[PDB]
Amino acid sequence: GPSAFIPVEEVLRENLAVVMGLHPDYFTSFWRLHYLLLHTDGPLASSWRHYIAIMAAARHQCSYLVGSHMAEFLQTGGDPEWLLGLHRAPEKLRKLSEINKLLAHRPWLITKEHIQALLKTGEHTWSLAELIQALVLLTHCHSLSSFVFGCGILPDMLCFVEDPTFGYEDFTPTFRAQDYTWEDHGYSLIQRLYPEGGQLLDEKFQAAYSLTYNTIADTSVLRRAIWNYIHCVFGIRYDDYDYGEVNQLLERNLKVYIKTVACYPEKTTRRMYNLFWRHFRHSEKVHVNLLLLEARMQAALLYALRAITRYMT
Amino acid sequence: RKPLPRCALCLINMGTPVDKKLAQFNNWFTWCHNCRHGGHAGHMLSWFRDHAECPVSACTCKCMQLDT
Amino acid sequence: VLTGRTMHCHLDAPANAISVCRDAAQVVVAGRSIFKIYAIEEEQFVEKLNLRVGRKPSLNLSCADVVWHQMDENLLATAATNGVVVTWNLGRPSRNKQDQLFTEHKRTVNKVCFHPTEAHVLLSGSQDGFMKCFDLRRKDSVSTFSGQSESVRDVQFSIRDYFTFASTFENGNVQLWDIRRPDRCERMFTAHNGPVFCCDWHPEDRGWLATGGRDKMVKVWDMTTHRAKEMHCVQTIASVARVKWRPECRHHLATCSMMVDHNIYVWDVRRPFVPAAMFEEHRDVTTGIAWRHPHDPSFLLSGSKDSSLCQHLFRDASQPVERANPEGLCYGLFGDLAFAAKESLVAGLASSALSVFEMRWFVDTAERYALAGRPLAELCDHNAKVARELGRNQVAQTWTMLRIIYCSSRLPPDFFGVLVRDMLHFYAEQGDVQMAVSVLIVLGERVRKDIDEQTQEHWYTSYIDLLQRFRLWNVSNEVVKLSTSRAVSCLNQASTTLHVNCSHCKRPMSSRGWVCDRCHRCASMCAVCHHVVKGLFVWCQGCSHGGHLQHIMKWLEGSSHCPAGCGHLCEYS
Amino acid sequence: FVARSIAADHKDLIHDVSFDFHGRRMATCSSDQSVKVWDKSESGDWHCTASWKTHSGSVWRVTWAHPEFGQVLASCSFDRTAAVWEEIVQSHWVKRTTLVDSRTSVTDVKFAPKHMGLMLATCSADGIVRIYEAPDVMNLSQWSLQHEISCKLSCSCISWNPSSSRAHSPMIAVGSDDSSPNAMAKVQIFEYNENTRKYAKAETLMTVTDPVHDIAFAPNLGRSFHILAIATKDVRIFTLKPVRGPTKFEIHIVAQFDNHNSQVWRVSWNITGTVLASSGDDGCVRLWKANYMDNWKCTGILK
Ligand SMILES: [Zn+2]
Ligand SMILES: [Zn+2]
Ligand SMILES: [Zn+2]
Ligand SMILES: [Zn+2]
Ligand SMILES: [Zn+2]
Ligand SMILES: [Zn+2]
Ligand SMILES: [Zn+2]
Repeated sequence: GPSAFIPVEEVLRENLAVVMGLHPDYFTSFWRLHYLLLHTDGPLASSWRHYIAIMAAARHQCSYLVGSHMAEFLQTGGDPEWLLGLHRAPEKLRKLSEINKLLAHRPWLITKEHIQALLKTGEHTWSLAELIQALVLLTHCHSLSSFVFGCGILPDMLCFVEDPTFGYEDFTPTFRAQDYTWEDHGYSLIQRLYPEGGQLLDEKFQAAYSLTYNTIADTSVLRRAIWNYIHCVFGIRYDDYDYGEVNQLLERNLKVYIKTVACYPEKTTRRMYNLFWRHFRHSEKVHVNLLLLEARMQAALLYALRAITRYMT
Repeated sequence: RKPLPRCALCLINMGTPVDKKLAQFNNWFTWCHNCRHGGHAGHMLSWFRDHAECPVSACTCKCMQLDT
Repeated sequence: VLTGRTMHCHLDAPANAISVCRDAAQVVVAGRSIFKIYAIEEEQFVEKLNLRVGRKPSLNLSCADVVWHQMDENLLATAATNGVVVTWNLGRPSRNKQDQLFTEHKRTVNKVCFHPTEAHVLLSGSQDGFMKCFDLRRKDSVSTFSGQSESVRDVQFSIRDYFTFASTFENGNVQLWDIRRPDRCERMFTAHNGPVFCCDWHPEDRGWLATGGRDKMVKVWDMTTHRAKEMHCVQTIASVARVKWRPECRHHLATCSMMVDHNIYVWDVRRPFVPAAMFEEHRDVTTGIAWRHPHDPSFLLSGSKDSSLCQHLFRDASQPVERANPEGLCYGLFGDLAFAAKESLVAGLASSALSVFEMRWFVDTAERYALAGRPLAELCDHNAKVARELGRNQVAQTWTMLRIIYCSSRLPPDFFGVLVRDMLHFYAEQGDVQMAVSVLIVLGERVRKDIDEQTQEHWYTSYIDLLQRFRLWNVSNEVVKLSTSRAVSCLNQASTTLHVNCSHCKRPMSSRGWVCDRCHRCASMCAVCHHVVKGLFVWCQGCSHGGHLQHIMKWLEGSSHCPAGCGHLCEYS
Repeated sequence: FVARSIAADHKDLIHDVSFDFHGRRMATCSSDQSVKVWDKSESGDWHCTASWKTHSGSVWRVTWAHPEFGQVLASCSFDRTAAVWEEIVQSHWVKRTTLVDSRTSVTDVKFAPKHMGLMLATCSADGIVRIYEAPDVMNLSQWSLQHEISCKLSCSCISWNPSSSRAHSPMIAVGSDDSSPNAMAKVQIFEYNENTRKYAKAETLMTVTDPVHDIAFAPNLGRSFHILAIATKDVRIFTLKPVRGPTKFEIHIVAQFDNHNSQVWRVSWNITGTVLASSGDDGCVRLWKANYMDNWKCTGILK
């Protein structure tokens, strides 16, 4: 079976790609996004994109994406010697590790000084079009690394990281929600710097935001709760939502599960998975463990685009 | 996606797209079976019409008359 | 007549919306953390009053849209971030002149409006696909509508009429309603391919509505007919936030961007490609564009996110059309001077005219010269005859003199070296390399050991570039082959050798053979004569078939099939 | 000389026309946000072949690249960008990249000489000029930014030096446009410094104070010095002799032509680089040639 957490009989009744097939629309949209990001020709080379995927998946210890990605990096003209470590890597990605830190652990310390040092003149410089692809790639790979452990899917690294004991801090200059929103501000900027990426991100975001929940005691309230709670975990505070419904609409088991998945995805266990909502069907636990990657990606993209916009103002 | 050979005359790399004529005859490969020197069909035809030596400098054999 | 210069006052907090009273003396400027009022003077505007004076920073002050009223200067109204349509009446002298507080909406309101004829009826529009109507008789509500769409923006209200009322949505449709009939939208028409961010009527022309959106377009619609008829369309740089019509004219707009661009543009609806005016006194995006006039032509107010507020004048605008390049020309290969200039420079100012005004010695001499194979005298005499037959006489004389100097009580041996070198320099300097290169090649070692290598390489490269420019490949390769410098006799030795394979065994063959080591089948057989091809071998790329160079040409002239036999048109006719 | 009027079928001012490497094709652009390509026919007639939209602002200078890299174009527009359009096989043109780095509108874009690879330079209105490079020749989508220079003044034109020798290091000329009454020079010369791998400051034309509107380097073909042209309110021709940090130059003035009685907009040289062309607000085209003694004189007036 693909997963040791979900029964094989359930999967048959309803290598990790087949798991996501139970949702048609999102499977299609994610596959389109993946195809454009990692396979189509663009500002960066294919080998560099695979290396970026490797470094963005070797952050949550996902020993599934740090695999095939290095297994297909070699078959694309890549340098076999590079896998010895980042110390062997060229002095062009060494500027990317510091921003790869917070894009997976602690997003809130990004600011103008970080992007500026990345866009600094010398013997190894990025352009806007060739770092906006990099940051979208990093966010996509972090989201996949979170989701794969979120379904516990069954199918060296420490020599690829700088200070690998960083981790995620609980939290407590908050981010005000409806001050810089995707549907108004960020979409224009990503589209201007990256036209097709903006449209594919848009389709993904609305496709994920149109899925139902069926079994409920009005399949929108729990959606809004599970959508805004993960956001306020990261620092974006929507003023309109009444936050009593957050605790009154999600069992503490659900809360501990979603925090364990989105913060320290290596910590989830079969007992951790099953300890919440045993009386349901696994697709219901999938449509919830599968929107968290989307919320994480939204928050990361919003923070990054707020960081980059200030650099031009 | 590594560069293809080039004509000894045009110095331009070869290639052919793999009513409107998609891929004319003049752009086909052609090479000496003793040299392995090659180029476009048209340029080689023109060169060997007025000359008789291998188009590449420092090459020696008389490419056309070998078979004619 | 209003009389003001170009001045910019300062604000301590960024603003998001401006409104202008009927007296054109005071302006409302407000945002998330500012709610002051400013008064316009003859010379400089000064602070007058602070409406945001509550003891604590409560959430029902962070406005997003503020509207004054045109017949009651004491009335004011605004929309708070989370739905609070709070109205303000300055008549009450109790400092914080608040009034009826409203909280009966669900999510973020976007814009508020007013009827330009009545002072009691109020409109509103929010993210719920709703439109909150009210009566200022303190009532309960009026006619809350169901938009059946996404977030509503730029509600606004009709100008000449009394009952018409439009509203634009986030997925890209505009509607039209009536107060007395709140059940169904009277008119339905899609407008954009994205969020419609703007809307405004035409003060002069009735029914001429103009909408803007994130499509980076601005479209003016004709509502006289029963359908949504387009009249114009303006392409811009970025998303369009506010569309404002200048008074007393019929064809000018004023649009501000939403991101990246910080500039106001005054577009002419007739001329949609180049802006008429342009303002560039800001540092961030300009959030609001408002007039100052009941009806005057040349006074514009503004407000941005840099905490600034400034008044504009048509005269001082940085006009770009008057300071652009109107012409362009370039030279051709032989001579093809192509000239382009405005229709007002050759004879009604937005068009150009294209015309082409219109070296044989170089081309004629290239293939008619002689460079090797015969002794010095034969080459010199032949080249002199070739020159004479064309018209250039001095070059023929130089040929003959060189033949006398070299092909000879005697002169010293190295007596003419300086003269020859100076000739080569003289001919090369004035831009004629066809002579210097040819003389260099012919004379060879007699003169090559006198000039430096860099100048020789320059001569050769420049001449070869000129030759290839004319598609004279034979002579260019001829110069390459006989080139007397190492750096030039290497251009055709780079990446010009193929690697040949057998299609039965799929293994390489040696460099001097025509048979297969494992296959033993002679893998060089023309598909026309079935004979061994030892020299030139053409090869179709879609068939992997080929043969003799001459045979295949004749076959392909005759028919369009692979001679070996396989359904395939090797040229697609 | 005769003229053949061609139906532009544009909706606004045509800005530039540029010719192909082999002289059989020519490309046009306009402030109507489009680019069209015309090819000559057997009977010497011109007809259109492609009429696709490129940018969303007024499209300025459009250039051709050497066909050794393929049939690849470039353009700049009011959108603060720059494109590397290419034609692929009916045939149509497809975009390859979009360099979006400048905060102000990009004015001019010019391809580099062949002998230094595939490069592209763009000047921005705020005063920054930047050189790009595409080391992977066969895919015109991996563009990189190599150098960035600050001109301390507005930039209006750019021109490469086509000297193919290895005794001349590459150099680039920058044409300013600011009209503020503060005197100061407009044209500046930047010279590669392969010892340190950076572009330096080589020379500055102090005798130029009026706004510069177009610039151009003369083709060399064998000349041992450098010839420059400037499109100011007059037409000037300069001569630069390198003496055997950057190299030291000698700047002389050869022509001070003022028979346009207008503002000169454009300048263009020949292939052999012995005759010059220029157009001004008067409306006709002049041709200038040397009378074999460093004494230029007019040799035609086309209108
Ligand atoms: Zn050979
Ligand atoms: Zn060829
Ligand atoms: Zn041969
Ligand atoms: Zn065989
Ligand atoms: Zn045969
Ligand atoms: Zn065949
Ligand atoms: Zn075939």
